[PDB]
Amino acid sequence: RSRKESYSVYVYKVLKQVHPDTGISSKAMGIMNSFVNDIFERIAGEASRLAHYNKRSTITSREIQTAVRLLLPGELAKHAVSEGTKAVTKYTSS
Amino acid sequence: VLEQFLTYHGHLYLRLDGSTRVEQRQALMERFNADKRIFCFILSTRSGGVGVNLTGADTVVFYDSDWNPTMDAQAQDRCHRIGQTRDVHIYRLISERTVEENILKKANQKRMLGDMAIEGGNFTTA
Amino acid sequence: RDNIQGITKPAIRRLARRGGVKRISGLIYEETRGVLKVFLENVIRDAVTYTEHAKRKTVTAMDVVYALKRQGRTLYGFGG
Amino acid sequence: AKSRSSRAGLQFPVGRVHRLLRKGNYAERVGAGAPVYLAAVLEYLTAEILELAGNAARDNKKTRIIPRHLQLAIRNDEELNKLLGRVTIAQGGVLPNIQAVLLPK
Amino acid sequence: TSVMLNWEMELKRWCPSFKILTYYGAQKERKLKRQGWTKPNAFHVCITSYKLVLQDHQAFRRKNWRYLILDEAQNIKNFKSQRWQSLLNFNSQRRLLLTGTPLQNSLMELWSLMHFLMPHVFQSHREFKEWFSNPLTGMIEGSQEYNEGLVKRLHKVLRPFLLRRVKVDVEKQMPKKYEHVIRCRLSKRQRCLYDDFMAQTTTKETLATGHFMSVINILMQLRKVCNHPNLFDPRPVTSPF
Amino acid sequence: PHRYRPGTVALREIRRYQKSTELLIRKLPFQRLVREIAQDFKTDLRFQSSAVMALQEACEAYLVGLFEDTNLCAIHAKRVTIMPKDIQLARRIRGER
Amino acid sequence: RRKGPHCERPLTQEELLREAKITEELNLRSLETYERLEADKKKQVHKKRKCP
DNA sequence: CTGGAGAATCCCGGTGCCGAGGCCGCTCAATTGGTCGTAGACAGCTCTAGCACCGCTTAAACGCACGTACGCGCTGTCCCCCGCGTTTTAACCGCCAAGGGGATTACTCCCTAGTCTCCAGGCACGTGTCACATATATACATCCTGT
DNA sequence: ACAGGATGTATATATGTGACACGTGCCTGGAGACTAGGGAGTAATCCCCTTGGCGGTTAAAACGCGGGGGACAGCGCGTACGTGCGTTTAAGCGGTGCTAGAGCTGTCTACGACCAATTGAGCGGCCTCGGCACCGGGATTCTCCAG
Ligand SMILES: [Mg+2]
Repeated sequence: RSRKESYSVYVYKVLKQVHPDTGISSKAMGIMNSFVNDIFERIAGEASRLAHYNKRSTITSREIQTAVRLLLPGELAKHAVSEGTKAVTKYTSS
Repeated sequence: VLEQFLTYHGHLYLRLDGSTRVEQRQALMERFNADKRIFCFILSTRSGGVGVNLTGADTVVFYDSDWNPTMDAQAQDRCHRIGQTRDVHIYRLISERTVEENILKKANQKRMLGDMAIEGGNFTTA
Repeated sequence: RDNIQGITKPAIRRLARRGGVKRISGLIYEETRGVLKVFLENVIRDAVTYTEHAKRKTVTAMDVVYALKRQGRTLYGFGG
Repeated sequence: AKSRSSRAGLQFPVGRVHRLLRKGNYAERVGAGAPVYLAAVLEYLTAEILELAGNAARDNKKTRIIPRHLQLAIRNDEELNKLLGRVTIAQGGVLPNIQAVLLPK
Repeated sequence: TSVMLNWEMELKRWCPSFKILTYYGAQKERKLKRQGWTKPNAFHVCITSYKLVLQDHQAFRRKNWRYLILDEAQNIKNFKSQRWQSLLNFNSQRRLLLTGTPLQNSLMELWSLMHFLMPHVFQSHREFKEWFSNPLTGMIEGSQEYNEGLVKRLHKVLRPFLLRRVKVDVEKQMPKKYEHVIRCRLSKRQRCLYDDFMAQTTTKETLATGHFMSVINILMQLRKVCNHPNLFDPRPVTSPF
Repeated sequence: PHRYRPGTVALREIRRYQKSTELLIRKLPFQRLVREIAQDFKTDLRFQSSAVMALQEACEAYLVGLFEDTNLCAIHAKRVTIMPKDIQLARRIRGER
Repeated sequence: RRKGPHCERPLTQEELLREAKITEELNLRSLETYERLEADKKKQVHKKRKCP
């Protein structure tokens, strides 16, 4: 099937790591689904504009990292950058 | 307009609605079932005609008409109770060459249907 | 029609209670109704522009979410 | 054989997050590790928010994250309140706080 | 509602042995009247209205009722009623339905009552009951064919469950009842509006095609104009041109 | 009889409604107001039953947030009580003016 | 630790107690007679009069 | 400060409803494998700024001294919102039975748009300067503030 | 009910640090011929939701009505901020005078797109228990007069 895809399978996979026994209501799961579509578009739009700033025609991981630096308040940005860079580091070795 | 019509004729009455609160319903029924000097009780066929006792009156008038017989039968038998002391006449005002005739015809048809369907000796003897 | 009085004084007082207000002036209900009717008309006007453009006759919740994001006021929970 | 997402030690979808990138007219070239980075960041924010909301609800004697506690987790965090400053979580109400002036005694 | 205080009063008149609770009043009064009603035999017989059991049902469902009694059970015609569901989800060891007429208006009005009464006996649902009763419910105007062949078994099925005495021919100690119908006159202005309305283009169209409720609106506008006309339209002030 | 002093039931209303996340505007009247407002934009525009829900949530949040900024302007003038003067200052600073 | 079972006073009904409780309910019927009789509504007088 | 009533909260334990998750079964879409241009990266190299200094000039920042004007505080006065009980309007059913207005979806198809050329004006950066108006000068007009 | 005493304009003038004009060239529209894919124009399906409204009963508004305690006005006084004056600090407004590093150019892979398969998430679609939701105690907790 297809019709309407969403984040629900990843908001519940990531929730089962932080709190193995905690569930999530359909409304709250929908709210998380919506929230991720916010940050995705925000980071990707700032990254597209960043590519446009240094006149690149590609959004690389460097653009995404600089877009993450521009939005997260310090500690949030300092840990999100580490998450992204570790994921990219570990994905290039496989 | 019945409430207005009866004052034009000076008839002492009281009336019962879906809007009359419960304790007032009981008070009105008592101040008519057990009190004379009131001539007339104006009441709604559903809210007033469903299940309460009124032996203190007769001459039931059906000003309206409805194709569902249940309400009319139920309302008739508000007078025709155990504890009655006079024969109960039941008047029914039908406009001529007007659909009210057909409404009573439909009511009679459904009445006959019920007569057939459930009155066939569902007694304690069987 | 003029049904801006459906937002009644008790409702405005409940919205003030939720907002921490613990005493409300008398002329605060005829103010809040003018403040709320300007905010509604702005978000509805933008939701009807997103609905006319899609050649649709019903203002869907997506139109309201898009028009609310246009104002800056971002709400989470209706598919956007 | 192996989802691109799995090859990062993650739970989030590196594959679909690539398509959403190179379909939304952001640029003309999504790199090998642009979606691998964005997916990681998205999953990170989800981890943070979900943990906070989840045991805020479990602080409320609940075993099911409810949007009320989504709002509580977001509004109590100083970093997530800056991030989601202009976002209204529906059916999340507000935060309990009484101005000292109003309070009696 | 109207008979609530009658069941209380009659109780106190006939059986001054049981303790009675009569459940009516404003939102807070009904909370006050339930204080202590968890306790053993705090109340022996409880009276309440259909209409203020629907929005107070969380309190009643969580109780072991010995007998659940519905007066003028007529009020429970529909299975898709939402107070049929409210009363069905009541823990009751015995159920009793009182009504002057279990049905008059149509068949299938017995199935809701009997399924509420004996769920496991009448567990077979509307598909069975309609395929079973179709000749009888159609006999009036629609499907006839079987011509009251089914009536004997249908009637016999009810006999274990309902007692139906008729208070006219079985007890000759009762004043008589007369159906004194009286036909009523032309009523010139009533009839002017009647024959005008009944002949208008839109009413002709509606009577030709309509999604039920619009034609019921036609004949209910006729309730208006047949009963008295300021229901239909007040007589105009007449003034020189 | 017994009655609370002015300010006792007020803080109780504060506590009750600043803990329970639900709508506070009567549903049907607000849905009627939405149609009134939309009548002057495009005649005969249907509103999905969940579009008015989103509008109502986004309006109640806006009004609650505007009352939280009004109550600060009330306390700025040494006034525990809020009035049109405090809403106006709060909206002035918010850039809504 | 802060438990509240309220298993204390496990009161039960009995046949000897049945007739005693019926007796107090018969007295309650006798009291109901005071509800069955009636009194008046105590209507009120007209408003005070101006005199400038 | 304790009293003593009278209302509110506030967890404990109980009882069903129904959403949240459990699984199953195919559809979409992300992976795999491979050829084909190329994004940008990196290695020079031209050549603007940036930076860093130093002097002379003087506006300006700044400290001080002195009233005046404005700011927290008190209290009294009066009304207008809070609390709470009663009358009124809104608003659910049951009763009444389905059309139809309109999103949701495809299959054709013709029109619009990408792609990818080769020209040719027109937009940039010089250069060649012309000139608004900044700075300067003075009387005219308010525009004060102390008498 | 003034007048020193300041401060604020108003009008005029001039030349020099910025506003326009003119020529060039050369990257970029413009113009043109193919080739999809995209989107439009109908034609079918499935829903939901208005149909007109009515008369019972309820919760929520709405209204009466006391009264109390906060919103303001009045009064005062007691700092404290502007106002002005003398000093001095140090910025500005020009200069000289390196070389760090933009900005560019070129060159050439590693990188991105494509691209046909392939399959395995994933999403929909029912099912079935736990888990919140509401309830009904009784026991701690506040709030309100009362001494
Ligand atoms: Mg009865």
